Amino acid sequence: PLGSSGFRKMAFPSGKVEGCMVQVTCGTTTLNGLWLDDTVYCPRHVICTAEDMLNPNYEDLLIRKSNHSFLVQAGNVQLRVIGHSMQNCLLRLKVDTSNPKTPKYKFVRIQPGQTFSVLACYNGSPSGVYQCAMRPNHTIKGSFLNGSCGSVGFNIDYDCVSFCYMHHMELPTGVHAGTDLEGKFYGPFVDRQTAQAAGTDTTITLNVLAWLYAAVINGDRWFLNRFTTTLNDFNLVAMKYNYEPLTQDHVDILGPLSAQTGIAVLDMCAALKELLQNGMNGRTILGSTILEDEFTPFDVVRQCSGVTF
Amino acid sequence: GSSGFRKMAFPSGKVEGCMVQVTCGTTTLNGLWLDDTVYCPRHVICTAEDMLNPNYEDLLIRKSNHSFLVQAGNVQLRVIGHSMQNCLLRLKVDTSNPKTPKYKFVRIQPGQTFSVLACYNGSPSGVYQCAMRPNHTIKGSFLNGSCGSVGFNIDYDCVSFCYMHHMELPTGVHAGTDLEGKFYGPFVDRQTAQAAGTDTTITLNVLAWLYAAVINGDRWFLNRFTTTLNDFNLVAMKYNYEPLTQDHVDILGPLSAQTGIAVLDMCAALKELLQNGMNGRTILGSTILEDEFTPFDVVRQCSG
Ligand SMILES: */C(=C\C(=O)OCC)[C@H](C[C@@H]1CCNC1=O)NC(=O)[C@H](CC(C)C)NC(=O)[C@@H](NC(=O)[C@H](C)NC(=O)c1cc(C)on1)C(C)C
Ligand SMILES: */C(=C\C(=O)OCC)[C@H](C[C@@H]1CCNC1=O)NC(=O)[C@H](CC(C)C)NC(=O)[C@@H](NC(=O)[C@H](C)NC(=O)c1cc(C)on1)C(C)C
Repeated sequence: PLGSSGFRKMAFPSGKVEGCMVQVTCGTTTLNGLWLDDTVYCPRHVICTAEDMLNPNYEDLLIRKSNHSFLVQAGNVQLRVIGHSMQNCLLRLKVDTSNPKTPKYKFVRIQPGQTFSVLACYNGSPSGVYQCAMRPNHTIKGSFLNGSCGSVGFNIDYDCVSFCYMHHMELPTGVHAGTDLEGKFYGPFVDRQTAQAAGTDTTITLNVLAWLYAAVINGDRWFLNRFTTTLNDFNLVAMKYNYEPLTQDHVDILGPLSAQTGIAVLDMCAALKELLQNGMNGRTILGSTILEDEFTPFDVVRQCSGVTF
Repeated sequence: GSSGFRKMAFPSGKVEGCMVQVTCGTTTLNGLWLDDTVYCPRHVICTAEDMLNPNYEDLLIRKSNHSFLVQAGNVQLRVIGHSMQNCLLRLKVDTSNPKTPKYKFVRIQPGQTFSVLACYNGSPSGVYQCAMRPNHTIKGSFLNGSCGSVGFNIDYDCVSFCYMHHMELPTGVHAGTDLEGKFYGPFVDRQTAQAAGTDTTITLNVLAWLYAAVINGDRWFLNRFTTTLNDFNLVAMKYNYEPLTQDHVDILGPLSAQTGIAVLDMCAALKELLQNGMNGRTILGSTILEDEFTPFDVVRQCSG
């Protein structure tokens, strides 16, 4: 139906979020802010200077700031800050103007394995959009340059924009860490430039299974077989390839796709099982040579059914 | 430090504000509303009996302005004029689109990349980045109901529209036109057996991608060898790779200067990768050589 091409890593239309991006400057430190109604949300380290990043005392640094300390700009117009407060690792700046482009929205905390669209921004101006998955080790493999902090991650659930991520930093392994819109970090990371490392990461088995279902839905079904497996037996095999242990909850999440295809989850696991033990023998799935793990069951239904927003 | 590397598309907001629904007879597809004009695939005027050998000249003359129903959300836009330009229809409406961004129509070259905003019934579904294949086809992800969807690039505040979706080839790839209605490739808008020319891997892009990996801190695939442009091509063509020209190398100049790796030396590395494979290793997380990133996309994502 979609073509013989292969699954495209599609991001949600970003228009509604672009309408919320602004630039926030505190002294010489400039980054991005999220403007919703009369509040601008941004990383608290915006109040930090060059040497204030090793181990900043945010509480004491903020005390020395007044509403006039923050320069907020939407396009070429200044947005007057009339109040400020810190919430975990975010700053909440009250402005005298409610964003006319505020979309229906909500803040949600994403869970490991789930995906979202990232709108990379610089100087309050959206530069690009791509799909990311919250890795099992609580980091995301994004693409960010200096000045990108404040950029946000989101999903669109029907007619509502669900914000789930705000960018704060990069780890030595070249991966990224951030918080939800309540300023709470995903993972054990802290917003300071100290020695911090992401734990060992694993392949999101739930997503790989969802991707195989997408392949079947698209007509790529050569890898399917006549057998089934137990969760226990599948996990013994999968964990050799550093795959996340599959749980009964993951099985259930795959329910809609299992129904659409009539293929029981454990039956698909048996297929995945053989793929890991015998490889693809040169063949491809959805035009791919490897097993994609950044497409959730929801992303599959979204792309295969043509859901609009 | 490393920036990371993703196949990112341009933000789609400026294009989302231009999408509308266009209906004629019982066929509904997407249209692009700019100022007081709506652009859409001319096959919207076809009936199930006109799919094989349609004469659009003859089909269109039998239409009037009221034969077209244009809708922006739940509001009807009155068509006050219509005309065909190559494979597109240009419908003049009685009201201007206030969301029209600064824009221009460009016909891109094979190998260049662009963002696609997949739409259905005039509503946005998703956005993704892709490359115009050397054979002019697009390896996209489209379901029926998606014609009228457009491809584009954004430079600052200006949207350069370069593609509008029209069809899918037997092989599963897609074909379309520029915003002047001229098809990319030897294709026509009718349901006849049509085949795309042989495709090739976009060599310039693979090289740009290797440079991306290097600026990002990965250098495992490099070697102490070098090669001539001619010797590289003799090997590359064996793997169905586009021949590399002196123009392509000059284009890689900036990336070459920034990394300290001579273009011909990078070609020597690519030469080794093609002949010996990746031995189970990965580059920028990929196990295959990626060709959907132009040299411009790399400098843009890796260095503003
Ligand atoms: C956003 C800041 C911004 O936009 O500021 C505008 C003035 C960045 C994003 C960063 C840019 C490069 N890619 C990105 O994603 N954040 C940022 O710079 C943070 C700010 C602090 C206050 C949280 N700093 C970092 O991300 C920093 N990371 C670290 O220091 C990290 C915790 N540790 C190590 O790198 C480390 C190495 C070793 C051997 O031990 N620890 C990087 C270096 C900038
Ligand atoms: C978009 C139109 C739309 O949205 O209409 C809604 C009412 C489609 C997009 C298409 C659907 C599936 N994937 C897609 O990308 N276009 C469209 O239907 C065209 C319309 C014609 C009038 C240009 N038709 C096709 O794309 C059609 N392709 C072909 O017929 C192809 C050129 N030839 C063959 O496939 C073939 C011919 C022979 C003898 O053997 N094979 C597809 C198949 C619908």
